[PDB]
Amino acid sequence: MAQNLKDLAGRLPAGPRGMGTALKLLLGAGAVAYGVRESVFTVEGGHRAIFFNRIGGVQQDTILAEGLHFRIPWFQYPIIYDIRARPRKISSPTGSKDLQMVNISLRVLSRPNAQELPSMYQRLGLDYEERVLPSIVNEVLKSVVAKFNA
Amino acid sequence: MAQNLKDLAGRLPAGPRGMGTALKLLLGAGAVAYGVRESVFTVEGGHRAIFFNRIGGVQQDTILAEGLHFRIPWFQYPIIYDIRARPRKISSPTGSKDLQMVNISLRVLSRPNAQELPSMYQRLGLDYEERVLPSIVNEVLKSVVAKFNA
Amino acid sequence: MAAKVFESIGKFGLALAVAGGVVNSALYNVDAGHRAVIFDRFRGVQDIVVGEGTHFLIPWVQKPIIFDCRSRPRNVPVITGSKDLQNVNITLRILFRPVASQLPRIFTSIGEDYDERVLPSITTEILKSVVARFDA
Repeated sequence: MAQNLKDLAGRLPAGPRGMGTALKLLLGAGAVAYGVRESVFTVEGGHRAIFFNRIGGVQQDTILAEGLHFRIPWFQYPIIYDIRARPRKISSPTGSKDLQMVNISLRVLSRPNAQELPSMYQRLGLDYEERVLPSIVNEVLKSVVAKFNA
Repeated sequence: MAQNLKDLAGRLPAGPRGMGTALKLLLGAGAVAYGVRESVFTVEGGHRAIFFNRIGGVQQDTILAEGLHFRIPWFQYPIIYDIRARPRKISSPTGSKDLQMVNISLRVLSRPNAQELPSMYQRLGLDYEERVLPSIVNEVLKSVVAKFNA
Repeated sequence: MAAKVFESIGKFGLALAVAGGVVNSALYNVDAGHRAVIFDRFRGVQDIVVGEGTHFLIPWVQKPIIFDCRSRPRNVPVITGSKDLQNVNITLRILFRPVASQLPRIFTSIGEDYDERVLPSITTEILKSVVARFDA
Protein backbone atom coordinates (compact mmCIF):
# COMPACT_ATOMS: atom_id res chain seq x y z
CA MET A 1 0.00 0.00 0.00
CA ALA A 2 2.79 2.40 0.93
CA GLN A 3 4.54 1.67 -2.38
CA ASN A 4 1.47 2.83 -4.30
CA LEU A 5 1.35 6.06 -2.29
CA LYS A 6 5.06 6.67 -2.90
CA ASP A 7 4.64 6.07 -6.63
CA LEU A 8 1.65 8.43 -6.77
CA ALA A 9 3.57 11.12 -4.87
CA GLY A 10 6.51 10.77 -7.24
CA ARG A 11 4.23 10.91 -10.27
CA LEU A 12 3.03 14.41 -9.35
CA PRO A 13 4.51 16.84 -11.91
CA ALA A 14 7.42 18.98 -10.72
CA GLY A 15 5.81 22.30 -11.55
CA PRO A 16 7.22 25.78 -11.10
CA ARG A 17 8.32 27.09 -7.72
CA GLY A 18 5.00 28.83 -7.03
CA MET A 19 2.84 25.70 -7.16
CA GLY A 20 4.56 24.06 -4.19
CA THR A 21 4.12 27.14 -2.01
CA ALA A 22 0.49 27.36 -3.12
CA LEU A 23 -0.07 23.73 -2.13
CA LYS A 24 1.55 24.33 1.26
CA LEU A 25 -0.66 27.37 1.84
CA LEU A 26 -3.75 25.36 0.86
CA LEU A 27 -2.85 22.59 3.31
CA GLY A 28 -2.33 25.12 6.10
CA ALA A 29 -5.63 26.81 5.29
CA GLY A 30 -7.44 23.47 5.43
CA ALA A 31 -5.92 22.62 8.80
CA VAL A 32 -6.89 26.04 10.18
CA ALA A 33 -10.40 25.56 8.77
CA TYR A 34 -10.78 22.23 10.59
CA GLY A 35 -9.51 23.76 13.83
CA VAL A 36 -11.97 26.65 13.54
CA ARG A 37 -14.74 24.19 12.61
CA GLU A 38 -14.49 22.36 15.91
CA SER A 39 -14.39 25.59 17.90
CA VAL A 40 -18.11 26.30 18.59
CA PHE A 41 -20.51 23.77 20.04
CA THR A 42 -23.57 23.80 17.80
CA VAL A 43 -25.74 22.80 20.73
CA GLU A 44 -29.24 22.12 19.48
CA GLY A 45 -32.12 24.54 19.90
CA GLY A 46 -33.02 25.06 23.56
CA HIS A 47 -29.87 23.19 24.66
CA ARG A 48 -26.57 24.25 26.25
CA ALA A 49 -22.98 23.18 26.65
CA ILE A 50 -20.86 24.33 29.53
CA PHE A 51 -17.24 23.63 28.83
CA PHE A 52 -16.12 20.02 29.34
CA ASN A 53 -12.38 19.76 29.95
CA ARG A 54 -9.77 18.23 32.20
CA ILE A 55 -7.72 21.25 33.05
CA GLY A 56 -5.60 20.75 36.13
CA GLY A 57 -8.46 22.40 37.91
CA VAL A 58 -11.59 23.57 36.18
CA GLN A 59 -12.97 27.13 35.99
CA GLN A 60 -16.75 27.32 36.12
CA ASP A 61 -16.87 30.85 34.67
CA THR A 62 -17.26 30.29 30.93
CA ILE A 63 -20.83 29.00 30.94
CA LEU A 64 -22.46 29.16 27.66
CA ALA A 65 -25.91 30.22 26.43
CA GLU A 66 -27.81 28.50 23.59
CA GLY A 67 -26.04 27.25 20.54
CA LEU A 68 -23.26 29.62 19.53
CA HIS A 69 -20.63 29.40 22.26
CA PHE A 70 -16.98 28.86 22.15
CA ARG A 71 -15.30 25.43 22.16
CA ILE A 72 -11.94 23.93 21.07
CA PRO A 73 -10.74 20.28 20.64
CA TRP A 74 -9.69 18.55 23.89
CA PHE A 75 -9.79 22.08 25.28
CA GLN A 76 -13.56 22.29 25.15
CA TYR A 77 -14.98 18.85 24.94
CA PRO A 78 -18.62 19.73 24.46
CA ILE A 79 -21.50 17.40 24.88
CA ILE A 80 -24.84 18.80 23.83
CA TYR A 81 -26.55 19.23 27.20
CA ASP A 82 -30.32 19.55 26.88
CA ILE A 83 -31.45 22.42 29.06
CA ARG A 84 -34.85 21.65 27.55
CA ALA A 85 -36.97 19.64 29.93
CA ARG A 86 -36.75 15.87 30.36
CA PRO A 87 -39.36 14.23 32.66
CA ARG A 88 -39.32 11.24 35.03
CA LYS A 89 -41.64 8.87 36.92
CA ILE A 90 -40.99 6.70 40.00
CA SER A 91 -43.15 4.49 42.23
CA SER A 92 -43.01 3.09 45.75
CA PRO A 93 -44.48 0.16 47.76
CA THR A 94 -44.98 1.61 51.23
CA GLY A 95 -45.98 0.06 54.51
CA SER A 96 -48.69 2.61 55.23
CA LYS A 97 -50.14 3.59 58.59
CA ASP A 98 -52.55 0.65 58.48
CA LEU A 99 -49.52 -1.34 57.25
CA GLN A 100 -51.39 -1.81 53.98
CA MET A 101 -49.06 -2.18 51.01
CA VAL A 102 -49.65 1.16 49.29
CA ASN A 103 -48.20 1.35 45.79
CA ILE A 104 -47.96 5.04 44.84
CA SER A 105 -46.67 6.44 41.55
CA LEU A 106 -45.15 9.90 41.27
CA ARG A 107 -44.20 11.79 38.09
CA VAL A 108 -41.20 14.04 38.77
CA LEU A 109 -40.30 16.75 36.24
CA SER A 110 -36.64 17.54 36.92
CA ARG A 111 -34.89 19.81 34.42
CA PRO A 112 -31.26 20.81 33.77
CA ASN A 113 -29.73 24.24 34.33
CA ALA A 114 -27.78 26.54 31.99
CA GLN A 115 -25.50 28.82 34.03
CA GLU A 116 -24.96 25.97 36.50
CA LEU A 117 -24.50 23.14 34.01
CA PRO A 118 -21.41 21.83 35.89
CA SER A 119 -22.61 19.58 38.68
CA MET A 120 -24.94 18.03 36.14
CA TYR A 121 -22.68 17.28 33.27
CA GLN A 122 -19.68 15.35 34.64
CA ARG A 123 -20.00 13.78 38.08
CA LEU A 124 -23.75 13.60 38.01
CA GLY A 125 -22.79 12.44 34.52
CA LEU A 126 -24.64 12.94 31.28
CA ASP A 127 -27.13 10.64 33.05
CA TYR A 128 -27.72 13.06 35.92
CA GLU A 129 -31.49 12.68 36.29
CA GLU A 130 -31.25 8.88 36.36
CA ARG A 131 -28.56 9.01 39.05
CA VAL A 132 -30.66 11.50 41.06
CA LEU A 133 -34.38 10.79 41.21
CA PRO A 134 -35.24 7.11 41.90
CA SER A 135 -34.60 6.38 45.55
CA ILE A 136 -35.28 9.94 46.68
CA VAL A 137 -38.78 9.37 45.30
CA ASN A 138 -38.81 6.01 47.08
CA GLU A 139 -37.88 7.58 50.43
CA VAL A 140 -40.49 10.28 49.88
CA LEU A 141 -43.34 7.92 49.13
CA LYS A 142 -42.49 5.42 51.86
CA SER A 143 -42.02 8.09 54.54
CA VAL A 144 -45.20 9.98 53.64
CA VAL A 145 -47.35 6.90 53.01
CA ALA A 146 -46.23 5.17 56.17
CA LYS A 147 -47.60 8.48 57.49
CA PHE A 148 -50.85 8.24 55.49
CA ASN A 149 -53.61 5.64 55.69
CA ALA A 150 -55.26 3.95 52.71
CA MET B 1 21.80 -21.72 8.24
CA ALA B 2 25.34 -21.03 9.44
CA GLN B 3 26.65 -21.30 5.87
CA ASN B 4 24.28 -18.53 4.76
CA LEU B 5 25.46 -16.29 7.60
CA LYS B 6 29.11 -16.97 6.73
CA ASP B 7 28.47 -16.17 3.06
CA LEU B 8 26.68 -12.94 3.98
CA ALA B 9 29.51 -11.91 6.30
CA GLY B 10 32.07 -12.61 3.58
CA ARG B 11 30.03 -10.66 1.02
CA LEU B 12 30.36 -7.45 3.05
CA PRO B 13 32.70 -5.12 1.10
CA ALA B 14 36.26 -4.81 2.41
CA GLY B 15 36.36 -1.04 2.54
CA PRO B 16 38.96 1.37 3.91
CA ARG B 17 40.30 1.12 7.44
CA GLY B 18 37.92 3.63 9.02
CA MET B 19 34.55 1.92 8.62
CA GLY B 20 35.72 -1.12 10.59
CA THR B 21 36.47 1.03 13.63
CA ALA B 22 33.21 2.90 13.07
CA LEU B 23 31.26 -0.38 13.07
CA LYS B 24 33.05 -1.51 16.23
CA LEU B 25 32.15 1.77 17.94
CA LEU B 26 28.51 1.47 16.84
CA LEU B 27 28.30 -2.08 18.20
CA GLY B 28 29.78 -0.98 21.52
CA ALA B 29 27.34 1.92 21.75
CA GLY B 30 24.39 -0.39 21.11
CA ALA B 31 25.56 -2.86 23.74
CA VAL B 32 25.97 -0.04 26.27
CA ALA B 33 22.48 1.21 25.41
CA TYR B 34 20.89 -2.19 26.04
CA GLY B 35 22.80 -2.62 29.29
CA VAL B 36 21.50 0.74 30.48
CA ARG B 37 18.01 -0.18 29.26
CA GLU B 38 17.56 -3.25 31.43
CA SER B 39 18.89 -1.38 34.46
CA VAL B 40 16.03 1.08 35.19
CA PHE B 41 12.80 -0.63 36.14
CA THR B 42 9.69 1.21 35.00
CA VAL B 43 7.96 -0.03 38.12
CA GLU B 44 4.54 1.14 37.10
CA GLY B 45 2.62 4.19 38.29
CA GLY B 46 2.24 4.15 42.06
CA HIS B 47 4.42 1.04 42.46
CA ARG B 48 7.81 0.44 44.12
CA ALA B 49 10.77 -1.94 44.10
CA ILE B 50 13.41 -3.10 46.52
CA PHE B 51 16.66 -4.26 45.12
CA PHE B 52 15.60 -7.79 44.30
CA ASN B 53 19.18 -8.88 44.73
CA ARG B 54 21.61 -11.49 43.49
CA ILE B 55 24.67 -10.33 45.50
CA GLY B 56 25.56 -9.15 48.99
CA GLY B 57 22.46 -10.65 50.41
CA VAL B 58 19.53 -8.50 49.41
CA GLN B 59 20.54 -5.15 50.87
CA GLN B 60 17.35 -4.10 52.63
CA ASP B 61 18.32 -0.41 52.55
CA THR B 62 18.38 0.72 48.90
CA ILE B 63 14.63 0.86 48.45
CA LEU B 64 13.15 2.57 45.45
CA ALA B 65 10.47 5.24 45.18
CA GLU B 66 7.82 4.94 42.48
CA GLY B 67 9.06 4.83 38.93
CA LEU B 68 12.43 6.54 38.62
CA HIS B 69 14.76 4.04 40.26
CA PHE B 70 17.38 1.70 38.96
CA ARG B 71 17.73 -2.08 38.68
CA ILE B 72 20.98 -3.96 38.17
CA PRO B 73 20.58 -6.58 35.41
CA TRP B 74 20.77 -10.18 36.63
CA PHE B 75 21.25 -8.69 40.08
CA GLN B 76 17.96 -6.77 40.08
CA TYR B 77 14.71 -8.14 38.80
CA PRO B 78 12.43 -5.62 40.50
CA ILE B 79 9.27 -7.43 39.61
CA ILE B 80 6.71 -4.67 39.84
CA TYR B 81 5.84 -4.45 43.55
CA ASP B 82 2.42 -2.81 43.78
CA ILE B 83 2.58 -0.64 46.88
CA ARG B 84 -0.79 0.71 45.79
CA ALA B 85 -3.90 -0.68 47.47
CA ARG B 86 -5.40 -4.02 46.46
CA PRO B 87 -8.55 -4.56 48.56
CA ARG B 88 -9.65 -7.85 50.09
CA LYS B 89 -12.73 -9.53 51.56
CA ILE B 90 -12.89 -12.46 53.99
CA SER B 91 -15.91 -14.10 55.63
CA SER B 92 -16.40 -16.60 58.43
CA PRO B 93 -19.21 -18.80 59.76
CA THR B 94 -19.00 -18.91 63.56
CA GLY B 95 -20.72 -20.79 66.32
CA SER B 96 -22.09 -17.91 68.38
CA LYS B 97 -22.45 -18.21 72.15
CA ASP B 98 -25.82 -19.97 71.73
CA LEU B 99 -24.17 -22.47 69.34
CA GLN B 100 -26.05 -20.80 66.48
CA MET B 101 -24.23 -20.64 63.15
CA VAL B 102 -23.75 -17.01 62.07
CA ASN B 103 -22.11 -15.70 58.90
CA ILE B 104 -19.92 -12.61 59.31
CA SER B 105 -18.15 -10.77 56.48
CA LEU B 106 -15.16 -8.46 56.77
CA ARG B 107 -13.52 -6.49 53.93
CA VAL B 108 -9.92 -5.52 54.62
CA LEU B 109 -7.82 -2.74 53.08
CA SER B 110 -4.20 -3.79 53.66
CA ARG B 111 -1.19 -2.15 52.02
CA PRO B 112 2.59 -2.67 52.10
CA ASN B 113 5.14 -0.17 53.36
CA ALA B 114 7.62 1.33 50.91
CA GLN B 115 10.70 1.48 53.15
CA GLU B 116 10.31 -2.06 54.51
CA LEU B 117 9.75 -3.50 51.04
CA PRO B 118 12.94 -5.67 51.24
CA SER B 119 11.63 -8.46 53.45
CA MET B 120 8.03 -7.70 52.47
CA TYR B 121 8.89 -8.85 48.96
CA GLN B 122 11.76 -11.26 49.59
CA ARG B 123 10.15 -12.94 52.58
CA LEU B 124 6.46 -12.45 51.77
CA GLY B 125 7.07 -12.74 48.01
CA LEU B 126 5.24 -10.69 45.42
CA ASP B 127 1.87 -11.73 46.88
CA TYR B 128 2.37 -10.40 50.40
CA GLU B 129 -1.27 -9.40 50.94
CA GLU B 130 -2.64 -12.83 50.02
CA ARG B 131 0.03 -14.43 52.22
CA VAL B 132 -1.05 -12.19 55.14
CA LEU B 133 -4.72 -11.25 55.45
CA PRO B 134 -6.84 -14.44 55.64
CA SER B 135 -5.66 -16.15 58.82
CA ILE B 136 -5.55 -13.01 60.96
CA VAL B 137 -8.98 -11.99 59.66
CA ASN B 138 -10.47 -15.38 60.53
CA GLU B 139 -8.75 -15.52 63.92
CA VAL B 140 -10.15 -12.09 64.76
CA LEU B 141 -13.64 -12.90 63.53
CA LYS B 142 -13.86 -16.24 65.35
CA SER B 143 -12.19 -15.09 68.57
CA VAL B 144 -14.48 -12.05 68.72
CA VAL B 145 -17.68 -13.80 67.61
CA ALA B 146 -17.39 -16.88 69.81
CA LYS B 147 -17.38 -14.15 72.46
CA PHE B 148 -20.38 -12.40 70.85
CA ASN B 149 -23.77 -14.11 70.84
CA ALA B 150 -25.82 -13.99 67.66
CA MET C 1 16.38 34.66 -4.12
CA ALA C 2 12.80 33.46 -4.55
CA ALA C 3 13.72 29.83 -3.81
CA LYS C 4 15.45 30.78 -0.56
CA VAL C 5 12.44 32.87 0.49
CA PHE C 6 10.05 29.99 -0.22
CA GLU C 7 12.27 27.54 1.69
CA SER C 8 12.43 29.88 4.69
CA ILE C 9 8.65 30.34 4.59
CA GLY C 10 8.14 26.57 4.57
CA LYS C 11 10.57 26.06 7.45
CA PHE C 12 8.86 28.78 9.50
CA GLY C 13 5.46 27.23 8.81
CA LEU C 14 6.67 23.80 9.90
CA ALA C 15 8.14 25.25 13.10
CA LEU C 16 4.90 27.11 13.83
CA ALA C 17 2.88 23.93 13.30
CA VAL C 18 5.13 21.96 15.66
CA ALA C 19 4.92 24.67 18.34
CA GLY C 20 1.13 24.84 18.03
CA GLY C 21 0.85 21.07 18.32
CA VAL C 22 2.95 21.05 21.49
CA VAL C 23 0.97 23.93 23.00
CA ASN C 24 -2.35 22.22 22.25
CA SER C 25 -1.13 18.92 23.70
CA ALA C 26 -0.30 20.74 26.94
CA LEU C 27 -3.50 22.83 26.96
CA TYR C 28 -7.18 22.16 27.70
CA ASN C 29 -9.91 24.57 28.68
CA VAL C 30 -12.03 25.56 31.69
CA ASP C 31 -14.98 23.28 31.98
CA ALA C 32 -16.56 23.56 35.34
CA GLY C 33 -15.95 21.02 38.04
CA HIS C 34 -12.98 18.81 37.47
CA ARG C 35 -9.68 19.51 39.11
CA ALA C 36 -6.97 17.47 37.42
CA VAL C 37 -3.51 17.36 39.03
CA ILE C 38 0.08 17.05 37.78
CA PHE C 39 0.83 13.30 37.81
CA ASP C 40 4.54 13.24 38.57
CA ARG C 41 6.70 10.32 39.67
CA PHE C 42 9.45 12.25 41.45
CA ARG C 43 7.07 13.53 44.14
CA GLY C 44 4.03 11.48 43.32
CA VAL C 45 1.16 13.52 41.85
CA GLN C 46 2.23 17.06 42.69
CA ASP C 47 1.03 17.91 46.18
CA ILE C 48 -0.58 21.05 44.73
CA VAL C 49 -4.06 20.88 43.29
CA VAL C 50 -3.74 22.53 39.91
CA GLY C 51 -6.02 25.53 40.08
CA GLU C 52 -9.47 25.86 38.56
CA GLY C 53 -8.45 28.42 35.97
CA THR C 54 -7.23 26.95 32.68
CA HIS C 55 -4.36 25.51 34.69
CA PHE C 56 -2.22 23.33 32.51
CA LEU C 57 -0.17 20.17 32.53
CA ILE C 58 3.46 19.94 31.49
CA PRO C 59 3.80 17.21 28.84
CA TRP C 60 3.36 13.56 29.82
CA VAL C 61 3.51 14.07 33.58
CA GLN C 62 -0.14 14.97 34.08
CA LYS C 63 -1.92 12.29 32.22
CA PRO C 64 -5.16 14.27 32.56
CA ILE C 65 -6.40 12.91 35.86
CA ILE C 66 -10.01 13.83 35.39
CA PHE C 67 -10.78 14.57 39.01
CA ASP C 68 -14.47 15.07 38.39
CA CYS C 69 -14.86 17.30 41.45
CA ARG C 70 -18.60 17.78 40.95
CA SER C 71 -21.25 15.80 42.85
CA ARG C 72 -22.51 12.24 42.33
CA PRO C 73 -25.22 10.25 44.14
CA ARG C 74 -24.56 6.62 45.03
CA ASN C 75 -27.17 4.13 46.28
CA VAL C 76 -26.04 1.41 48.71
CA PRO C 77 -28.55 -1.30 49.68
CA VAL C 78 -28.14 -3.07 53.02
CA ILE C 79 -30.02 -6.21 54.09
CA THR C 80 -29.74 -5.32 57.76
CA GLY C 81 -30.89 -7.43 60.68
CA SER C 82 -33.17 -5.39 62.92
CA LYS C 83 -33.63 -5.78 66.68
CA ASP C 84 -36.34 -8.41 66.29
CA LEU C 85 -33.92 -9.77 63.66
CA GLN C 86 -36.18 -9.06 60.68
CA ASN C 87 -34.13 -8.83 57.49
CA VAL C 88 -34.95 -5.27 56.42
CA ASN C 89 -33.74 -4.03 53.04
CA ILE C 90 -32.73 -0.37 53.26
CA THR C 91 -31.33 1.54 50.28
CA LEU C 92 -29.35 4.63 51.29
CA ARG C 93 -28.51 7.37 48.81
CA ILE C 94 -25.23 9.10 49.62
CA LEU C 95 -24.57 12.24 47.63
CA PHE C 96 -20.82 12.79 47.53
CA ARG C 97 -17.89 14.49 45.84
CA PRO C 98 -14.09 14.62 46.19
CA VAL C 99 -11.96 17.38 47.73
CA ALA C 100 -10.33 19.91 45.42
CA SER C 101 -6.96 20.41 47.11
CA GLN C 102 -5.99 16.80 47.90
CA LEU C 103 -6.77 15.37 44.47
CA PRO C 104 -2.98 14.86 44.05
CA ARG C 105 -2.74 12.58 47.07
CA ILE C 106 -6.03 10.93 46.11
CA PHE C 107 -4.44 9.76 42.87
CA THR C 108 -1.09 8.76 44.38
CA SER C 109 -2.83 6.41 46.82
CA ILE C 110 -6.04 5.42 45.02
CA GLY C 111 -6.07 6.93 41.52
CA GLU C 112 -8.72 8.51 39.32
CA ASP C 113 -11.42 6.17 40.67
CA TYR C 114 -11.46 7.42 44.25
CA ASP C 115 -15.19 7.17 44.89
CA GLU C 116 -16.09 3.51 44.43
CA ARG C 117 -13.43 2.23 46.85
CA VAL C 118 -15.10 4.00 49.77
CA LEU C 119 -18.86 4.51 49.65
CA PRO C 120 -19.95 0.84 49.87
CA SER C 121 -17.69 -0.02 52.81
CA ILE C 122 -18.66 2.87 55.08
CA THR C 123 -22.30 2.83 54.00
CA THR C 124 -22.85 -0.90 54.56
CA GLU C 125 -20.93 -1.03 57.84
CA ILE C 126 -22.83 2.01 59.07
CA LEU C 127 -26.37 1.11 57.98
CA LYS C 128 -25.67 -2.15 59.77
CA SER C 129 -24.45 -0.22 62.82
CA VAL C 130 -27.66 1.82 62.78
CA VAL C 131 -30.47 -0.57 61.87
CA ALA C 132 -28.88 -3.23 64.06
CA ARG C 133 -29.75 -0.95 66.99
CA PHE C 134 -33.24 -0.46 65.47
CA ASP C 135 -36.26 -2.71 65.02
CA ALA C 136 -38.11 -3.76 61.87
